[PDB]
Amino acid sequence: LSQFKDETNPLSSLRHKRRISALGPGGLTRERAGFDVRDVHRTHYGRICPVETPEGANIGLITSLAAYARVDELGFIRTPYRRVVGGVVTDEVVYMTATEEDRYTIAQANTPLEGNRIAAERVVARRKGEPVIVSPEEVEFMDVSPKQVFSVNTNLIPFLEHDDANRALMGSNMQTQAVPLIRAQAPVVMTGLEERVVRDSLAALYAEEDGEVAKVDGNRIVVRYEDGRLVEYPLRRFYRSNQGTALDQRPRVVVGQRVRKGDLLADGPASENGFLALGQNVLVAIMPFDGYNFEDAIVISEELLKRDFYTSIHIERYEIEARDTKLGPERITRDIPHLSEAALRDLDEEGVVRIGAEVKPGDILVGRTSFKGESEPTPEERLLRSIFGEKARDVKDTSLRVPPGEGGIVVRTVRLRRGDPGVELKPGVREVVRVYVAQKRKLQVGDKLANRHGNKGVVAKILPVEDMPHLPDGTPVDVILNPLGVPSRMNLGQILETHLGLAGYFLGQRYISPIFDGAKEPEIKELLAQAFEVYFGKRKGEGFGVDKREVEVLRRAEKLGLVTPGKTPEEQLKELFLQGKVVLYDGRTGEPIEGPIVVGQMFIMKLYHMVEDKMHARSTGPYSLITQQPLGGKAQFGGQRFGEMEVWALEAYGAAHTLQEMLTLKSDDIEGRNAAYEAII
Amino acid sequence: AEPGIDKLFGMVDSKYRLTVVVAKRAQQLLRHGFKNTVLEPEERPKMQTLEGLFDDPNAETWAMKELLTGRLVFGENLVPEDRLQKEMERIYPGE
Amino acid sequence: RVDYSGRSVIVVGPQLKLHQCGLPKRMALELFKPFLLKKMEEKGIAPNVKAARRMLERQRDIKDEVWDALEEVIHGKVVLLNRAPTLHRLGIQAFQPVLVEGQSIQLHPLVCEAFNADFDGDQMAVHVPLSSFAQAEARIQMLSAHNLLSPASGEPLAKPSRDIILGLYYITQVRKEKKGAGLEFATPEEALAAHERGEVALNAPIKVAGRETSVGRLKYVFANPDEALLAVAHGIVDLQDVVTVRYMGKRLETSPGRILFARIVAEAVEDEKVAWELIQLDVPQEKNSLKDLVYQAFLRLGMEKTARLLDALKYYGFTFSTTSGITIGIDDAVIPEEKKQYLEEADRKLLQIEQAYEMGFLTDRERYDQILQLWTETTEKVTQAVFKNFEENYPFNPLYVMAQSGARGNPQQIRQLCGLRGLMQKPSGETFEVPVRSSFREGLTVLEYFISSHGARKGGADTALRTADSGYLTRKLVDVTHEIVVREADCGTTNYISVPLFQPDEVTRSLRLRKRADIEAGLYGRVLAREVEVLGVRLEEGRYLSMDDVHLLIKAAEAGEIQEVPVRSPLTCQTRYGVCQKCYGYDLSMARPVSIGEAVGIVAAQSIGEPGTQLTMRTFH
Amino acid sequence: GRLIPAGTGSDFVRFTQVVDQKTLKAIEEARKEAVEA
Amino acid sequence: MLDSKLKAPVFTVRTQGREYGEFVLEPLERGFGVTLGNPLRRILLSSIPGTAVTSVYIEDVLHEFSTIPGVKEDVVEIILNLKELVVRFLNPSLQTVTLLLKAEGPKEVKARDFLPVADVEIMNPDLHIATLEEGGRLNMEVRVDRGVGYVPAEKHGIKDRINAIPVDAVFSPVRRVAFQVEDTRLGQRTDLDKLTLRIWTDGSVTPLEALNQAVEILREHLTYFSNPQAAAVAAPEE
Amino acid sequence: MLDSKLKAPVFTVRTQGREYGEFVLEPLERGFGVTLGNPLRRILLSSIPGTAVTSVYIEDVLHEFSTIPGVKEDVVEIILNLKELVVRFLNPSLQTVTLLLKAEGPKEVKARDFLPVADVEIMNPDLHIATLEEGGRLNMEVRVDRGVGYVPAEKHGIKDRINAIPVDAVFSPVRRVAFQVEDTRLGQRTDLDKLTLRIWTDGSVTPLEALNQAVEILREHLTYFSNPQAA
Ligand SMILES: [Mg+2]
Ligand SMILES: [Mg+2]
Ligand SMILES: [Zn+2]
Repeated sequence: LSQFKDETNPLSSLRHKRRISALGPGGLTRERAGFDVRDVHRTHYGRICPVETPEGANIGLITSLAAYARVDELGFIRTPYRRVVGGVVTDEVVYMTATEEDRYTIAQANTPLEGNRIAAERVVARRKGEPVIVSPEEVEFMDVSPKQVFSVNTNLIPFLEHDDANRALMGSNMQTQAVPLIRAQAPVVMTGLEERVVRDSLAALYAEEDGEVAKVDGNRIVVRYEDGRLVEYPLRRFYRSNQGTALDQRPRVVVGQRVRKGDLLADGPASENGFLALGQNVLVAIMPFDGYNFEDAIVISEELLKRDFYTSIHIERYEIEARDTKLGPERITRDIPHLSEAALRDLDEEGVVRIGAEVKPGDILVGRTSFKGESEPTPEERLLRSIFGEKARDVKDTSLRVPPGEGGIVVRTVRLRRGDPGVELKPGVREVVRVYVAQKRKLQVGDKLANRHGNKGVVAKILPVEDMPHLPDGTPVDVILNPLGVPSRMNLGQILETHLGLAGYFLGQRYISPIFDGAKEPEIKELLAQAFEVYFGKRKGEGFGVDKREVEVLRRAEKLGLVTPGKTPEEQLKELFLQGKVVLYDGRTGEPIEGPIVVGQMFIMKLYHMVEDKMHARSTGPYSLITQQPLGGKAQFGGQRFGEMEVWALEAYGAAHTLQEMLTLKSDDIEGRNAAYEAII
Repeated sequence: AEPGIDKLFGMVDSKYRLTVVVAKRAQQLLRHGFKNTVLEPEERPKMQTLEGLFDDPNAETWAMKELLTGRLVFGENLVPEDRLQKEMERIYPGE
Repeated sequence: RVDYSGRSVIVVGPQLKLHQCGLPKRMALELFKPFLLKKMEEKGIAPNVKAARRMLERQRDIKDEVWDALEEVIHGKVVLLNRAPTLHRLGIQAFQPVLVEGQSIQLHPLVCEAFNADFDGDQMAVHVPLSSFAQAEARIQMLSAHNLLSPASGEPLAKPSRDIILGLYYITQVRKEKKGAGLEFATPEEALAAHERGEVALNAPIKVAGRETSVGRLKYVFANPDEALLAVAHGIVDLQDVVTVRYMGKRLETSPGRILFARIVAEAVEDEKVAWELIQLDVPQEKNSLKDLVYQAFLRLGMEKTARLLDALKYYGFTFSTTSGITIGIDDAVIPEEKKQYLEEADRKLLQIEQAYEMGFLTDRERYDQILQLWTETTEKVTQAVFKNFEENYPFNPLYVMAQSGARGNPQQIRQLCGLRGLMQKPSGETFEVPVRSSFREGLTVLEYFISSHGARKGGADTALRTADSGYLTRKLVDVTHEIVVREADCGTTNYISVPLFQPDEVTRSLRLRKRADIEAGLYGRVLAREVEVLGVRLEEGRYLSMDDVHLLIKAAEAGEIQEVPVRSPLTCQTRYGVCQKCYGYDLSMARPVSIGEAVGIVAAQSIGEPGTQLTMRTFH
Repeated sequence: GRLIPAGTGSDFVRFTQVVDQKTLKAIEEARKEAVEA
Repeated sequence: MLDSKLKAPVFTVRTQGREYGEFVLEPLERGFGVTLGNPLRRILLSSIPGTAVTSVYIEDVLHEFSTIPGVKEDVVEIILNLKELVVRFLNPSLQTVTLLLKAEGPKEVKARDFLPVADVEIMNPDLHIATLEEGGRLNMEVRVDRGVGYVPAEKHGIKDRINAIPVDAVFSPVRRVAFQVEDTRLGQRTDLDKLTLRIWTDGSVTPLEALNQAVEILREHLTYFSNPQAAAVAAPEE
Repeated sequence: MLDSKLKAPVFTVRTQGREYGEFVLEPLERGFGVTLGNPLRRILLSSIPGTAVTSVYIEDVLHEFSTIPGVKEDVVEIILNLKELVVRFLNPSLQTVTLLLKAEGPKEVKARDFLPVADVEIMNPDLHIATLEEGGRLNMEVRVDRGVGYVPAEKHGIKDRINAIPVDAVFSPVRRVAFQVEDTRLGQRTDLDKLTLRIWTDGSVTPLEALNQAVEILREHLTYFSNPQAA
């Protein structure tokens, strides 16, 4: 029940603290009570999120506490309902348990109000779980807000009501895995929560009283409060989360700035002005692209890379122990025995790598020498040495090296010694050394991107801007999402997000569109109309008519019955823009794409990359002492697991030798694997 | 696909015999340099690198080319088991 | 655990030919290290192996020539790719690697279906066949391009998939224009006259003095294919317009589209003649028709030449979808005008139900039952309307197009986007008598949304109750069948089974022709046990039943001329712990007789097991 | 640890031999040393 | 390196007869396959000068959708057979020629049977036009014209003889063009383009010739960015 | 009299800044608007050589992830800012320069604060670089190189000073490129093309200059088609 705090980003932690397990000292996985327990109960309404849950074999066992829900002293989850008396609705709110609730006829929140008065003839209500239509006389309580039904994470999904649940689960989960970018943006279309989350997550640093800013540098902020108090705020800087992602507060405030109580001072890792910023807003055209977006895969304009758009900073920690031995002590030292000097360059510092060095895989982080092999040199090596001015030293190179698959650049080394400072070291250890290595991970093929509507994919292609589909005004797009990822998923929320986002892109505005409340088709279409004026309205003023290609497209467009026949070229184009579709030019050919394409701004997150899911390759390495099977080293990968399932596939192929060599030469058979190597060499 | 897979299949009575024949011909086609080859100069497999088409090193291939020319013979119980591992060392040095 | 192996995230490789895959060089360099080290010694880039190995320990010390030495080591050689869980034989396939920059394995799109891989971050493991022998197996029997048909059903498996269909469908479609109705006149130019002053449509279903026509057909009359296509390129006609073309001496009425498709096949199979008689020219290409095109190609031309066609279809399919201009805007989830009514008529029929209950003619359950009965009928009548609407009015609509082409989506899903979600079921199993009236376009109510999440779980849970492991079944099956291999060529047994072509008990004990699939599944690739003379043609004993042979029998049974077929089966085979080649029959994955030595029990276990994972589990209705 | 009894491991297939036309002068080695003097 | 600049790419050609050629140009820097490929393709299909039949007189048929007695084919089919006739002007001055042909009875008719006129020579002399048998006869005034691309019959006006039926005129002698750009390597560079370009001609022009003069039309068009003419920039008006 | 072709088109420019340009070419043969506009826009967006910041050395920093005292910005933020710096090499034989900038005390450092170098103009002297509070001192050398396209820092070993920080280079001075193709006539000839390029740049290079170079590149590419080879 105690676990490694998930702090990939602020929300990860918030969500982690709000979790609810059925496992531990209560009945778990063995018993699995399938389809029971794992199951959203009528009473979960407003107490537990019906969507936020782990996909996979923990489904419905671990679970998330709903936004407004509260746990009382007896340990029961309660939910706020406002008391309604005779069709008028009081602001007097009550926190009912599950059993108290069952005594009542509770109306839904969208129920039309005319002031405090219930305006509607018939009212939707739940009577102990039962959806019913009732007249307003019969109503005893009302929901506070759609917000209450869902977890925090889910509440962050705009247009949620348009997404099937299975995919909104994936949405509210992936947000957890969103890595903090260095140019993070809060979404164009928000729900509400995004500000208040950062507040509670303790991500960003706020001012506790009215005052004026005294000092500000990347390192600390000092504030003179109206009483005279000068309080200093150390700005936690470039620090390492459990997950290796960085957290660092940056100052968002200038010297001599007047500041109200509760005003912002520093942004967290994943906030943009105190609004949760978990990703970028980015232009997306939804259309297939030559197969590069084939099966959830995503294409990417190199332009993103240049704008440092999906760039995150990651810090890895390395440790090395200097241990006492039965053979005698070993030491951290610059003086290792070998055939190199250019292999010591950025070390000098008495064993340890210099703070600021670029370290590649295989390079020396910390130099270390152990007394080795029960201290016998080979009679065969004894000679070899005396031919070269023998030393035949007792101590071995056990130096710490940057493992394959990369390191980066050194930022802090930390040294702890022989108990004496205030340190309890593992028994047998003389001292440890830590080296911390930072890397600006740019976006690249393989990286996985996600929107909040559970559309998730892997960057399969990076095209040069010239190849990118562009609007007529010469603006190219950033990502190309495939439409086939929508019909079967029934996550229509992203399409709406895009439409509003398109209007936003031209009107230079962002939106708050509450869950089960928010923007609605006609309101978006009105904004798209305004936007059209910017996107097109000016073209005539700057001296341009409609493109011959624009005409070509409309001809085809009216046969699809998107546009009205007879209406002018321009007014057809508006009609099309109201459906959130534009005319797109193919940057390869210059010709247009037959029929209009939906483009617009979408919020997308780059997702945390786990070491287990990093790229792996073994040739030949260590082996297990007892079983003599390939085993993973420090800077040497273990082998892949070959299971009976894979053994059947091979059998069904009749690939007899392959199966054999898989389970002998390439594993178990001892001399087999040596003779094999020697042979190949 | 491989150049001639359909017809390679047509040459045998069991899918698996092909593979066997091929492997074994590759084993000997390696064991004796590439001296055994029943492939006339101009029809030898080729590569491209360092810019100069040297012979294709892949013997798994070689065997498949030779089969398709039909200059080879395969059978269940042809020649005795050791009147072969020495008789092949006569025409082409084992070195 | 295993010695020459690696794992990585996969990314699609649209550029790859079917037998290739993209391997990051960094990963290739480790997997082939020992081999690499030797080439290094054979080239003036290392004295000996120790010094070569030392060259490779640190990334900065790695030279250029080294990567050229890799492309040479790799030559010919193939690797294996595996995506877990390996549910059947195709869970492992062999490709020859192509070294790529970056750190992702690049996977050909046609092999995704079998791997059941998709690109939301699946990883594949890579393995390296070391020996001369293991390489031959890998290359001859595991190479992707040699496994185009399924060993379970013998239907193609590497077949056009998604965007690929979409592309190809869009070009082989033809527009249906309505602003010309069904007028007639003194045709010649008086027809086109109308068209000129905007009166008739061009693909309008005119039926002039004599015959039915476009406009259209009499306007655009091309002497050869490339004249037609020079035209479309000149923007004076679309691939979808119906037109007149003289092809192969025949004077045709199709779209330039359909010609272009016909060409694609012809060129890919190096055979203009056979091409034209594999193709279904008078329908839009879709999941199924293409499937059948591949299968035929496979039987008629090689498997080698089939893979060429496969990549050809891939290539165009892909490029044609890009310019096609299919997307999804909110306005594409088209709600049929009919929905108002069906719901208003439902709602009033519901009054009547509630009345007859409040009187006391209805038992609690009788009412409840009757309500569900109703909402069911209605959900149907709506789904019906949605599609009818799309077909009449917006037949090129992206949602419609995707669903029909088989590219993606089913009617249940389309109904949920445009019609209504319909009835959801309670956690307890029973159904809510109030259905979800909203479509995902309209956007559900918070109550509608909660209500409907109950089934959401049951879903997720019952998937992840087999998507962890239902290879539970396949285990059980291997354990009983693993010893069975095609051992003899013929066990020489006389007896057999008799596959029926009729189902009893319809009108209790009445006979009824079995379904075509159900028969194909019983008959294809079986050896005939006794002669069967049917429809004036004698099918001989010992004959392997080809697919056409089966349709013949079906044809003969429809003509009431046969009722069962005597068929040599493994049920009656007399091979000791094994099965003879005659009693097994066709390979299935290759459409020929099984080769002696096939591990046919394992193939049976996987075939039965693999689908098990997608068998909606506990009894729910 | 044994070669499986199926595919390239089945007995029906396992023991196949391959020889070139020129190495088929091994059967002439029997044909040139059978009768002595 | 970065690198320095770039190699001047090799240009290869294989040429099967006078009717087809493949053109490979490698290596090109990232993107340049498409940058070259497309312009040249549209030039090749729209703007290379050629000839073809534009309208036809026939002695004994009024409508274009009629059939004629004693000649086993449609009127339309004969028109179709003409749309495939390829001729070449060996004189630069010639703009329009009306070719003569006349024959009847139990004989087959090739292209060659056209009466030899001016500096005009038929490329495909064995082109099948029509078969005839008994009584039925054929006399016509087949009118050729120098042009570009594809001009339909309804798209060009001012009609000829009192019996003139316009013909869709495939002027362009390039029957088809197709190109694919594929990745290629040079040292550490995996990012470079290699441009393969396949061209079919009717054989009045070499495939390689068509290309030669395709590039030209682009080359010459680039010299139009030459004589800069000033103009006022538009007011912002906001 | 040979009406087969048509008179050489009028090429008319409409150019004011160093930053924006419109370029017109009418009448062209039908289609030719694209045949020309596209390849040019590709060559423009991709292949025009520019200048850009390549490495930054700062007085008392060791690496990119440090933070200067008395300075609001992180070192990462400052580089991001330095990426926005646009500079002209008035001399075309100049491949690279190092700009110096020492600053001190309460002030807001912008790009004009850089020590001036002969034959090198800073196109955006107002661009914000850092804010310095009391006693905060910023002292830096900024390397500017001439180049083409996109060249990321991991792709250069810029080892002039061992404490320099290599920066990603975005050389292209062309910032955005649209083209219009509109209906135009010449007497009885109806569907002719009127091509109109629109080129935005950073100021270090001009729209017209960029356009000329882009043409010259394409011109020099159609060169490679003559001088064949057998297969
Ligand atoms: Mg997946
Ligand atoms: Mg016509
Ligand atoms: Zn049997």
